[PDB]
Amino acid sequence: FEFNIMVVGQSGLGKSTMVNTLFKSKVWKSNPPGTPQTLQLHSLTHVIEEKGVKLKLTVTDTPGFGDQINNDNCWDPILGYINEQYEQYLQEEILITRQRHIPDTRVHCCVYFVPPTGHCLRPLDIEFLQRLCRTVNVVPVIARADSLTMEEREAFRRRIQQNLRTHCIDVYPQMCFDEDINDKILNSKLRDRIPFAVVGADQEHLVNGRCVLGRKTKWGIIEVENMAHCEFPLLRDLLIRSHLQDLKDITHNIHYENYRVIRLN
Ligand SMILES: Nc1nc2c(ncn2[C@@H]2O[C@H](COP(=O)(O)OP(=O)(O)NP(=O)(O)O)[C@@H](O)[C@H]2O)c(=O)[nH]1
Ligand SMILES: [Mg+2]
Repeated sequence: FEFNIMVVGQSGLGKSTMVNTLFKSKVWKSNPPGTPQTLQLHSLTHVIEEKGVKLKLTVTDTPGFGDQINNDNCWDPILGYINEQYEQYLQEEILITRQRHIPDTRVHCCVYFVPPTGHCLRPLDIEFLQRLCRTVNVVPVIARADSLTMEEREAFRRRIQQNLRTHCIDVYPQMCFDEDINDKILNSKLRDRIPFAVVGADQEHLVNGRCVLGRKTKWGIIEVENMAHCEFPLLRDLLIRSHLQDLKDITHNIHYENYRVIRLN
């Protein structure tokens, strides 16, 4: 069961740390055993399993942008990767016809990391998000959210949500794809919290008898899978549990078909 994720965002926002956090989550039956500034695109693939649901999960890690003087076209490698997977899938459909034998490398969701400035969406992130949402599912997150208080996280989230409407950035789950009243009720709860205020952690700690992922500070451990500490469980549950199939369905029937229709002509 193939599912492909990609992390995107400014350098130094915890993207690579979040990749390891996803694979090391204590909700999987078992975790794979065993980073600095990312210099190349690289994908990790591991068969993970939650109670009943087995997954071949791929997470593509990307070099961060926004450090040079001029960041024009810093979206090309990432957009290039996304369209390459659509191209491979289309060429496989042309050649072998039956999807049973086509490995699905298409990016089913992009997790876009927003700097926890507490202000509003930066023009560079707006430009990147507008280009990304045209071709792939995008779930934005407030990165390294432990640097904001709970109240600051919420106010920043509300401003980002306003910015997304102003610049017409339709992030996942898009309201136009709510197929039912049940979908509207469930997806409105998710849209209320997006962007999730996430914290990443690749280290495990023993806290009150529990082996948990966390960031150890002078004041204690920030437990990244604890809803009282951050909203990583919301991102994790969305991607792997509740909306995995919907993300793949939109990728196949909306984004990939848009690529297939255009390129075939
Ligand atoms: N406070 C805090 N620090 C974090 C968090 N996640 C990662 N960090 C720290 O932030 C730094 C950068 O982490 P990293 O994952 O390498 O960021 P990156 O986005 O992968 N960088 P790049 O794009 O340049 O590879 C490290 O010191 C890491 O320990 C987080 O949720 N909170
Ligand atoms: Mg990195």
